[PDB]
Amino acid sequence: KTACPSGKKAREIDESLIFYKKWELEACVDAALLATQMDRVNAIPFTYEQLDVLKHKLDELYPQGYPESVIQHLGYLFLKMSPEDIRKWNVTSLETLKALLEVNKGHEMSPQVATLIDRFVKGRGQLDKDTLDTLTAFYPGYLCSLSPEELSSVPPSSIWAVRPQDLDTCDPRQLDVLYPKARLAFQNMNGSEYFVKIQSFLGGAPTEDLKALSQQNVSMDLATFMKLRTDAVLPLTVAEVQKLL
Ligand SMILES: *[C@@H]1O[C@H](CO)[C@@H](O)[C@H](O)[C@H]1NC(C)=O
Repeated sequence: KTACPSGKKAREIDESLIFYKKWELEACVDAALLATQMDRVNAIPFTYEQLDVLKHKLDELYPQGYPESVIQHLGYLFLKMSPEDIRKWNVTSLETLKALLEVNKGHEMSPQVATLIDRFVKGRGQLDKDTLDTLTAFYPGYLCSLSPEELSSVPPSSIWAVRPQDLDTCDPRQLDVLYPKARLAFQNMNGSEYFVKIQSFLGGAPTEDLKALSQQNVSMDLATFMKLRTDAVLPLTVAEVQKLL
């Protein structure tokens, strides 16, 4: 059954291929043709095994990792992707990254997705704001999942993207690294514009900065009061504490 049956030699990727058997797709469908017209696959209602064949073709064609040409239109092939394979990928455009993450909506960060992001960010060089926006959209609890030392490398610019709900899972050792960045990030912003944004990062704020906030008529919430460093609220006086209330 090596040869493709006469007449079934597919010149184009189309809906006819759903009728084909596993070996027929392995015989008839050329890999080079599939790679070019990979944008059609998500349209065609293929079966489980049929996709495995299409996936196998790409490995044969691209032993050294797929190009971004193909990656963009992977779709539900991404689900059947090996972790080592993704390490080869050189993804750059964020529109690529969105499409991949949109196949695993709702679910937890799969091994594949985890390996994709680490490779993505290495390629960029730094964790961008635009990067964070997309990551936090699909996976809110990302920043807290990063190890404290990795957060040190994170530029102050990216803190714009972070939201109050994103830091819920963060332990205080992470907030100690994020606070000075947030402080550098939200600079030149006088008044309540300072306060409203820093609310969250106060969880890792020294005592010297708490005395500064007291005298600027902030009127801090009492919910925020509770989420402060126990060690770094000892030098601060009750007089100073009263000015935050
Ligand atoms: C990624 O880029 C490196 C350096 O240009 C190259 O050696 C490698 O083959 C690329 N990986 C891909 C796109 O398969």
